Amino acid sequence: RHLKSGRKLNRHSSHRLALYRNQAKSLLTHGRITTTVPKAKELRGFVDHLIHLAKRGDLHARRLVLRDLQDVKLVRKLFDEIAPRYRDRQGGYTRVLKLAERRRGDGAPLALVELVE
Amino acid sequence: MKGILGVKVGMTRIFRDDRAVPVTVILAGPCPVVQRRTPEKDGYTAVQLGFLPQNPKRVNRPLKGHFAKAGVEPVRILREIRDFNPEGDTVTVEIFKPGERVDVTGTSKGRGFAGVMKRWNFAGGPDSHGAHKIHRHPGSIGNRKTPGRVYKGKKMAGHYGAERVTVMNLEVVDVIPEENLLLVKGAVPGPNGGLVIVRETKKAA
Amino acid sequence: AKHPVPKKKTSKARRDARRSHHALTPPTLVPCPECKAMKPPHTVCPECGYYAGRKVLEV
Amino acid sequence: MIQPQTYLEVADNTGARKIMCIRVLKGSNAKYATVGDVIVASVKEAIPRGAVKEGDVVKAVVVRTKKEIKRPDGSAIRFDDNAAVIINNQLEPRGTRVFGPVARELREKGFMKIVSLAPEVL
Amino acid sequence: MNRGALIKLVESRYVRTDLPEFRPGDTVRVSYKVKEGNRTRIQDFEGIVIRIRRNGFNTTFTVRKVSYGVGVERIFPLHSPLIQKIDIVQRGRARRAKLYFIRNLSDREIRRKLRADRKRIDQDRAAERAAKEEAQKA
RNA sequence: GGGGAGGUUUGGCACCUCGAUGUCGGCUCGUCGCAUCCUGGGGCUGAAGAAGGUCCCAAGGGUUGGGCUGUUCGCCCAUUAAAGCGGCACGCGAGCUGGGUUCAGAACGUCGUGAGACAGUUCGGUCUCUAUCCGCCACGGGCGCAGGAGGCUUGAGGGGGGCUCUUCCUAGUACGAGAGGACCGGAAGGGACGCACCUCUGGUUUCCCAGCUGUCCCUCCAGGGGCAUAAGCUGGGUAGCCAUGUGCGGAAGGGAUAACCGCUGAAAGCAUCUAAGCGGGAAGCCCGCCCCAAGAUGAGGCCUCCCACGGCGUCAAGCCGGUAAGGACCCGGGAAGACUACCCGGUGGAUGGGCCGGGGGUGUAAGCGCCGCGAGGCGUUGAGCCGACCGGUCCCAAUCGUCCGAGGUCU
RNA sequence: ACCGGAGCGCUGUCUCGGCGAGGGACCCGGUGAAAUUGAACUGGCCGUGAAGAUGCGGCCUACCCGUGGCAGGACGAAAAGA
RNA sequence: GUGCAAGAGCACUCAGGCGCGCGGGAGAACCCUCGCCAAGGAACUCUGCAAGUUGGCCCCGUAACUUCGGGAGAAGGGGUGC
RNA sequence: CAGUGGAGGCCCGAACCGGUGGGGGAUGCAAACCCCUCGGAUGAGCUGGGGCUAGGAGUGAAAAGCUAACCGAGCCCGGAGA
RNA sequence: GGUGAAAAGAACCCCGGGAGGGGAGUGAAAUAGAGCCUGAAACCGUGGGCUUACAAGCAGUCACGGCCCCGCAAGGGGUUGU
Repeated sequence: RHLKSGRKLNRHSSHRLALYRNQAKSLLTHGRITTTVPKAKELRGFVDHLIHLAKRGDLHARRLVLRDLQDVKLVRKLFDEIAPRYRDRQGGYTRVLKLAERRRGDGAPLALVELVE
Repeated sequence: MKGILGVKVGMTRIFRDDRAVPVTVILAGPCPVVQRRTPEKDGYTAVQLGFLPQNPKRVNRPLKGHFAKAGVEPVRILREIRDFNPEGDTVTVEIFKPGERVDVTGTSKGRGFAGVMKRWNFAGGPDSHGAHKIHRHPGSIGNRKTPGRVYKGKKMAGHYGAERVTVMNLEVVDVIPEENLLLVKGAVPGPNGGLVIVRETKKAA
Repeated sequence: AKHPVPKKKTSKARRDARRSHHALTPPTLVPCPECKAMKPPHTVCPECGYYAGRKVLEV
Repeated sequence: MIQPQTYLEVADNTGARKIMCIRVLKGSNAKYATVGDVIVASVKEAIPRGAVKEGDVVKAVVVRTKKEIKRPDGSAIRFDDNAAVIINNQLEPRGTRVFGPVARELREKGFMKIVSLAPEVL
Repeated sequence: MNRGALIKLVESRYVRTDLPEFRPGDTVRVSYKVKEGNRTRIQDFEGIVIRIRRNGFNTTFTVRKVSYGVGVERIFPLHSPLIQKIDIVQRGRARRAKLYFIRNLSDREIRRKLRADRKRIDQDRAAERAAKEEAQKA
């Protein structure tokens, strides 16, 4: 009974983690972003968690988040602009939605992340 | 030869007696008895048994709210106990008193297409000395020229999961009407929270 | 060009049987609310749009 | 899990000190033994001025193992080794000098001699 | 009916809420037992423990104790046959919980690696006759 | 001294195969045969009992682990109720092993004036990823079942499973000079095997937690990041997966019988277990059990549920367009799964994710004061984090909506 | 780094295998060969036959086609037999 | 460039260069390569083939034999960080 | 004896040669390749350039191996439509 | 190898990035449209007429049956249920 727990894959565990990371990064800069459907899924989960951490303000979190991320000015906007608005929000702060066509060349279900406020 | 429907829960080892006992629990609960079946217009002696109530718009049409006593359908629908002619009302759990042994039927969880070792059971072998090619492999099948065929049903690789089994001679040492539970010698086929009927056991009758 | 090699030819009709259970497969479209075109189900269209309708900056 | 080809040490005067596991007495397929179990043994390591010599083949019973066994109340117990005790062709503890903790499992088995002199019975 | 946990939690008329609190460090004194063709004994078993496996219902604990011969590992089912069991001096300051490294080198290093937090014994001295003060106050 | 059978040994023949039929044994997988090794039973006994000798019936299930030899053979070791013989290309190299064998090297003994040769030996020496057809085991799609939808079934026929040891009681009674040492029933554990299961036990967890190393970089400090796998290294590890672990399966009973044991009874005034009739009697046959399963083309049974003329066939079966029960498309998914299917849920909704609580995993963190010049340490503290998990929560993703769907043969 | 025999420690060689890992395997989209190929409409037994049959009889199982998978056979492919 | 006994070794990285001319989903059996293993320890096998234990540097210490060179890193043990 | 000194078809081991035990590959990445491991490793060492020795002839630490990916006598062309 | 007697070898619109087409236009002929006369077969398509989802086969043959298309009759062809 394999997969009888969860988690989507296809990369190196390291490579994966790094992916999710960058996705959160490029995301948090912008907000409305095209990607593939499953990527989009596990992504919105991942980042939503990170932003719920952002809802707080402990140096603990702050670091841990940027420990997962990179840019300082990004922690700044995270805890000065983004997280402050989604203060009163307590869940899926992002929303990802599917689009037509399918990723040309090999055909793939596509979707788009959002700020959702 | 009576019975009761049920959903699985619990498994432990409760220190009953003084010794330890693997405790599989089942919620028989309010499992309806909605319709009997007589010899001439059927051919046996059976009864239909529902389960958990949540059913409004998604069900409708015949219901057997018709039948002759409504009560609405469960949501986990109904099954059938042969050689069982009850008293009338929806039967709970206490059908079986603590201290008796019983039979039980239910679906086994799904392990799907597996490797022959973890299926029937073969052996494999050559992890080193031989080749790496035939690790988890059946090796051979039939004889050379005659038969020259592959035996009908000679055990082969494939499915070993989404099936169903009936286990016999389990022992119930408790039953709580207060929330509808049934505490038995742990051996419970299937996963925690699915389809499972209980019926009376067999030994010498 | 190894052990398994087609013992005798494989007949026309047979190829059409493999390709019988092959065949193509239709798509499916749905009306767009607050719009006037089709879309895949549960989807946004750069012509139509979901709720609010983001983008729709086609030329 | 006791199986043949297993080095065991003795815990008594005997005339020996370390023995190798040979077969089991159980059903002709029971290639496994444990607490209170009947074993054939080829001696491999003994103490010169003794009785049983280096290479003797006698019988034995397990008292202590590296794979603990569960007591029906769910409380297991393990003595870090593979210690046994020489028994004879007549079901009898040869020596007289028991060493260390034994198991009362043996008590139910019919080795009352052990449990007796046995210091820490568990 | 859903919360199966709730089910097994209503199976909690089998609960030991009457025992000394320790950590996976030391522990020591007594247990229960059987012993003979009619039971009738509670063989005392001390021990320096090893593992705490939490489970809610039957969170069992494995106990190391070396004696007469050598080391011995007895696990206990936290909830019935063990009548009172009561420890001696808990100890701790341990980092892990699993103490496998002791099966390797069991000696003075054991003593060389375990110090009781004094605080524990401080609350011991307190709760001692803060209990008679409790047997005075309301 | 005669007669047969079996087709395993050893041969006589040279018909399929020299534009190929890969020869030994072992791994894996077996299946059948009975002139049966063991387990049932019975007859005989130069059989007191115990145990044995022998024959007759009986394949249900079982036939163990090692030493040596490439070796099947065999000898040995520890055992077992027992360590059965044989067919199937002496089963199985498009399934493995290549160790043995009859390549080229070399040598050895050896024969040969010699080159090389020798059922004489020894050492090394390349089994070729994709299954087209048949078959077998798993899974779908079309159509079917002479109205249309759901839900619960019936069991044709088949498959699987069928084992087995010691111990105590009867009683040390019967027998027996004794030593020995019983049927009959009963009780308790055992092992092998099949089934399913995470509860206890124990291994597992690819980033769930920690300690660490050289480092590069954020940011000099601390702190934090990647690299070291495709986790850098280890100490641990929830669920889910598991076997040593865990609960069960063999059964009990019914029916017909073999070998054989019997009753009333003749022909043939007696006798007979038989030619008429009846009884006992096997792990064996049929069932009782588990599972499949109405493509059981014969498509069955049951509980309901919906229903005409709407346009060409007037009279004869069709045909065509949307509907009724409904079904499906897309989706949120699943202890379900190669895909498909099977299960469930789609705002009137707890399906995934986020979230809060819970368990559980890990083990006093980031930082703050406080001691030692210092590594570090006391405390703040069982803290922080926290993968599957028991649940609570519409915060966000299941919007909107698309299309197939009876018009009800006849005798 | 040449062929035997032993020993200790050591370990999944093994009892006996159980999770895990990525990458292929498997589904969507883009390109897309090969050896072989008398024609096929290619199930089983029991016998036959130039001796080893879906194809001959007698005589059998089963709707039409496919996806994944195993390897008995098609005296399977490559070799005008060493 | 940094570190290890040191160095053209090795892990990170300078500079410089690249991600290898199909991907995306799934998260089967199997297979390639790779990790953990209870308890037993070559019982496996033709053979410990394989894979594992051993691992660097300073210190202690070393048989028979010998052609006095060796055999010797014999083996057995003790440290190492700050 | 001590110190000096640094000899060697010396010892461990890169670049450099080879190709031993296995695994993989087997219409391959490939008409011999990879991954693990292995042996030399200042010498009978390896290495770029120029130059020569050849078909019954050469070259051979010696297999009848190399002589242009197939060597018991290369390849080509010709008697030869043997 | 071979447009046609001759280049008259296709202006203009139209979809299209183009490619290639749809008309125009060329002439006897564009079914002579540019490696283009005449275009066998294998060969892969498209529409339509018969038949097939209880079915055992060197695939057809003889007969009998229905269905469809011809034929003034009687005849005949295409087909395949048995």
